[PDB]
Amino acid sequence: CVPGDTVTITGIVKVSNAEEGSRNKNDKCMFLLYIEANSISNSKYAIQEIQANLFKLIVNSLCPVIFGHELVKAGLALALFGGSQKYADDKNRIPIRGDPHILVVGDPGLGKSQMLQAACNVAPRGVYVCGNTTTTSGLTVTLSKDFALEAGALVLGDQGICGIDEFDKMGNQHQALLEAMEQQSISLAKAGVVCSLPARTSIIAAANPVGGHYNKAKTVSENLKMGSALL
Amino acid sequence: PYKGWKLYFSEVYSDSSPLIEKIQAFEKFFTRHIDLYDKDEIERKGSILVDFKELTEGGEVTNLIPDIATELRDAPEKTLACMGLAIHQVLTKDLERHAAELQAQTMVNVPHIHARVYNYEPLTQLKNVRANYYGKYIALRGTVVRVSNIKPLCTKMAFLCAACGEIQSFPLPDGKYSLPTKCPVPVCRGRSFTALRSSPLTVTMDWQSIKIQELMSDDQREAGRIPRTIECELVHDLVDSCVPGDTVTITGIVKVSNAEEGSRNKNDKCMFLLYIEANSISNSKYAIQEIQANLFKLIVNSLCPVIFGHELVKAGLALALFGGSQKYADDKNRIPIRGDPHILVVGDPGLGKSQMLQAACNVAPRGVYVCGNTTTTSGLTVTLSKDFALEAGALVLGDQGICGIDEFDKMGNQHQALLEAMEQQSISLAKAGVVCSLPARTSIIAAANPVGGHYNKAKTVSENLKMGSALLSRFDLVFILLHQLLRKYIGYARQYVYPRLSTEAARVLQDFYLELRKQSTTRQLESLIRLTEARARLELREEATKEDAEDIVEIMKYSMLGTYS
Amino acid sequence: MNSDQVTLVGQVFESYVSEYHKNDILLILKERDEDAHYPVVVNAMTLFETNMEIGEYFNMFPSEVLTIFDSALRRSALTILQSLSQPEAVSMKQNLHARISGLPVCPELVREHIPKTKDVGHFLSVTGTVIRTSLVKVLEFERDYMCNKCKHVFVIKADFEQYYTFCRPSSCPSLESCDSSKFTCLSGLSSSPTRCRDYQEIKIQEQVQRLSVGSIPRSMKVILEDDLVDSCKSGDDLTIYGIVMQRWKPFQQDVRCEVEIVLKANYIQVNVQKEFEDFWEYYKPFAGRNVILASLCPQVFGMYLVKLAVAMVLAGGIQRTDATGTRVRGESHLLLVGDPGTGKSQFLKYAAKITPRSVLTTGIGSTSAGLTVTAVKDSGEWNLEAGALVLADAGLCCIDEFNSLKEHDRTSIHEAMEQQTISVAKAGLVCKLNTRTTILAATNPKSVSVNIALGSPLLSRFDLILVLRIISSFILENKSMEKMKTYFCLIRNLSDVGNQVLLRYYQMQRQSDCRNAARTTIRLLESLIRLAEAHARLMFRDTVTLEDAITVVSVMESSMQGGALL
Ligand SMILES: [Zn+2]
Ligand SMILES: [Zn+2]
Repeated sequence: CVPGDTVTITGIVKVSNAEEGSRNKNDKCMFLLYIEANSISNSKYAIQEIQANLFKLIVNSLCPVIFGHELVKAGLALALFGGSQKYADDKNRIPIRGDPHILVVGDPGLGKSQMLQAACNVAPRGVYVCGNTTTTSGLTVTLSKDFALEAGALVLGDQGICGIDEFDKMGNQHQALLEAMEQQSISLAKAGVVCSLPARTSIIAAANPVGGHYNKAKTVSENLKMGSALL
Repeated sequence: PYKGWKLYFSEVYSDSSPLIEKIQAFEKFFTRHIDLYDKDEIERKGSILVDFKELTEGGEVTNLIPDIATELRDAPEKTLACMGLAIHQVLTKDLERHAAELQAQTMVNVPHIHARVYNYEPLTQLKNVRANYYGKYIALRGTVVRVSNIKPLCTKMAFLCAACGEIQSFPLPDGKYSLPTKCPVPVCRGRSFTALRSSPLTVTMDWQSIKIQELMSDDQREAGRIPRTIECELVHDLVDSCVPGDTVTITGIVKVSNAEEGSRNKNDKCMFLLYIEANSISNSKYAIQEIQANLFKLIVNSLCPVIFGHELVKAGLALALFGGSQKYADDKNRIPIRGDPHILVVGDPGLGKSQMLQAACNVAPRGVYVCGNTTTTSGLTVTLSKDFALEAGALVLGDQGICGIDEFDKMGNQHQALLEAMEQQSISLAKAGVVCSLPARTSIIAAANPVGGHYNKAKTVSENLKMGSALLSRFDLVFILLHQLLRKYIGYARQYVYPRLSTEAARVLQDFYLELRKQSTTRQLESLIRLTEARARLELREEATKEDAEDIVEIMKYSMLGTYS
Repeated sequence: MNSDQVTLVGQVFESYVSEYHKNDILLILKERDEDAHYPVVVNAMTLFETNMEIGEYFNMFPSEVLTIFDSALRRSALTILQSLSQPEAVSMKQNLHARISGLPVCPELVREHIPKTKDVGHFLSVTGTVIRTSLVKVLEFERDYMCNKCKHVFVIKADFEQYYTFCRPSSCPSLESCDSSKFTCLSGLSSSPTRCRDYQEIKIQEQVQRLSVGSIPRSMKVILEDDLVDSCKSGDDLTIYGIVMQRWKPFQQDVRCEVEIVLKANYIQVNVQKEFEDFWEYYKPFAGRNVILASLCPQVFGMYLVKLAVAMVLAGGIQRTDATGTRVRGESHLLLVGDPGTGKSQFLKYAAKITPRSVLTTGIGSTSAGLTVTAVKDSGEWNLEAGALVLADAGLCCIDEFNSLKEHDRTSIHEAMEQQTISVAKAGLVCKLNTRTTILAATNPKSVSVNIALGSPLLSRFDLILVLRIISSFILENKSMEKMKTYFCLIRNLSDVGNQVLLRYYQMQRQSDCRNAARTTIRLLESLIRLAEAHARLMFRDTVTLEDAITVVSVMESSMQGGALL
């Protein structure tokens, strides 16, 4: 199994004795448990009433506390369901991407963060991230050597939706998200370890304009605190 | 016959031991002076405060203790134990008599009573404390700098002897759980004891570690001498009796410290180490008359005898040294606002702005000087240290004094808490889940450099100075530039005279304020009162008149003349 | 306890559980898991009212009394199981713990501070806030041994005071006096029993919001065992009953000792009067508003509307719940767009010092790291730190220099003013945090729609927007807080005619439609509620009448005439 799979594990419950830590303050626990795995299995009516104004009903029910933004909620529902992962397993034809991405360019006080929250709440696998306390390991895969690769927000959101609020405040800790939106993968190159990790996720994001209220003569690529590499 | 003998002495009770004599001496002293103390408070707090002058009174109550001074100084741990056992015996006898009277119309359990002697003399300064003071009882007086947290401390542990059944209260050295080597009875030496931690003989009390710095003369004794510091251990009722910054008198025994701290480098680690076991702590919180009888200009020109000019800057410095009235209605909880004015020095380099801040911290009884390049947030704010303790910073060290900040235009976020201190007289702490508010009743005098160097141009103060309006509106005096006798006089005025504002001084301020309004911040008027009250404290007058107000107005006129250009 | 004390305790408790406390034991027996620890919550006051000696023996020896209580609980569970027509429908539970709750309210048993060394060995309750939680854990607590001469299997316990460490005995506790000192351990040889008790260490701290707690609150470690784990999280308000004990480690060759006062928990609970009644009778209203407004901030000239608006801010509010289950706020929001030095800062600071459970800041002096959340980290461990908008939960948050903040500090304030919550998503800390608070802001400016440095969504976020000889003598004569604090405390615990007054005023502002008109969401409606409350609150009423709604129109219209239009 790889990080992110849903597995069923049958086994015995035994006492763990290492013991980890430390510290602080304080996740150290002398007292400790673990499971000795004996077997592991890795997989990888109300609905019919809903199918029979379905689009607008699901759209308006995504965030019941956000007024307006009918088109924003319309794209959110489309990103939740997603397109076709058209991977020809018998031909090794890459599926390109079936997970669409959403950008929310808006002034403060519009509820852009709330839309990202509802994006991660209604999704079965949602990951919400703020754009101030940002780390490269917070989104990319994390290398830990004594080596192990720990799934980040771009990997934790696999087969789901990841929300990025205030990404205009993120530096190089955000540029690997561009590689994830296009390759559905994360590049790792640290301490002599080179690998490529899966990241089949849908990225919904929101940012603030350059000079505040931008109801002026400028366009989106000029008013938004973002370059064309991500637009 | 002596209930509580094992609460003070680890020895076996014997009527032939020399302890009985001193014990009965102090018992007579306490029975003759039983009405002078509050028995209820002694029983509740578990201690008793005895004046050293009562022991050395000389007569009949102190007939059996003629050498109390020498025996207390050379053998404190024995004399204090005898005194505590004696007061415990007096209290238990009185309470047994009361219980017998109640029963007629008898197990009285009096807890350990700490015999605490205060007002001890002669007073010993910290610089003369060497190693030979170990085991001696001395008194010191100094300012508290660090106050640690309250922690449990097991002083004694009960041990039951499996041979004869005797229970002893073996004291621990530094809290180290050690086992007794022999039974205290001179009969059996079983050398095998069982610990009884729930027994009342197992003494466990609150413990606190404070740090005391000697009262150093900022100019006389500062000829290459550093202020010496020492650690004191408060226990039981002495815990939480002083905050960092108070001047306390602590009497106690000198004992060897064994932790040992560090490390490193390079290198304040010391295996060899001292400390003081505190027995009692007391917390407070002619040439002058010739000076009072050209007083303003004399003190003003004598502040910095090496700075030419800056007559108005030295005028505001004297006003800040004396300070206004800390008008705190303790019976109404009416906040005093602020009685400590603040000074801003806007000037070019080469004017001597740093020297004015130095003289500000030198002539003041509690001065703290700080440079504006090597700056830390903990250097001015309170410092949190967890294993938690709060360490006083420059804004807290300057409490009841003056803090000088040079080149504050070079300070970043390590300086913004000074704005909260100038207005609230307090420091905000919020780190590692610890939220508190610490006192900071200080006077801030500061100096900075202009934006584009020499600024004799068409711009004003808020434009030429490397500073925003968030701090310019907080200063009582802004000056635009382009020893021991006055120290005693300032200290005496801050303690003796508390000024007031009269009606004549207000009428002068009313006319100037109304004429200033017809030309068309509120803290400007607050400065007029705070400096006028400071002038009354300078003249040693309880009430400021119109002459003091006009002088303060003219000083404010010079401040407003350099501004608004 | 001697035999008489134990006998009386057991008999009293057995009678009490044979008479009452039947359905709890029935539900415990009806559970499926037989190896689970099941609690039995019992009111200590009503139990001590049935017998006199039980309370004395509980306050004298709490641990043994709790053990006897557990034994009698097992006996009563077996008795109730045997009384059923189909005993096979349920299952007997042997891990029963009597959890004491509801101690007699007294300062010697109900504590608001951390217990000291005097309280060691006593059973008492401590009320605090959880600042730290550890993971849930598993490990051994008893160890079985066997004798080399009689083959008798006995058990030794782990010393809780020594962090659950075992010491090898040297005496055979068999029924026959064995002189054998050679014993063998059977703990690690096999796993015949599953003798292991749950364990968790939480950290509580004194609540500085309380009146008895001073400036620096103290912390304490609480040990939860068995079913007491997973019963709380970081930030909860707990009232932990239990025994104050001492855990220690001694000196060694290179190791220093360490003694610690901890609380072994037994139950967890998640959380002048005649004068005030006379002041309320005189208020029952315009003269009372003048007294409260003058007593709120006497250090200021005029500004009757600001003193009144602040009164409603400290007054409101009360939460509601609509048909969609959405929480509808109560706490107010007042904006003071006054020139610098007019005294608006003197208001908020004295109002924050006069009010219990209150916070404040000065805008840019505290960014979003000091307003909402901060993921405090250390190694692979982290926790949640509360900001100004969080520490004011069920309290007041004041922010001077409100427009001096960055657009992201305002965005965080936008969420706290619009949801009573603040989203957490820093480092590996993702959560939803409740910040039910009122916000009293004041802005330093540069009509009243251009001088303000706030966006139009943020100006609409405030319920009221106010713009700011006899002065010298007023200070000269100046040259209470406690009662007003106790007022708004009692007062903070307290129609169609109202809704008409506020809909008519809003319709008059909506009809004359130029280019300026926003859409109401809740800040109007629930200002109208907390204002309507406040006018009745401050005067101690349970119904909003015409006078309350009329005074609201006077303040709200004056706020839209001279202040920023909503
Ligand atoms: Zn013996
Ligand atoms: Zn045996």
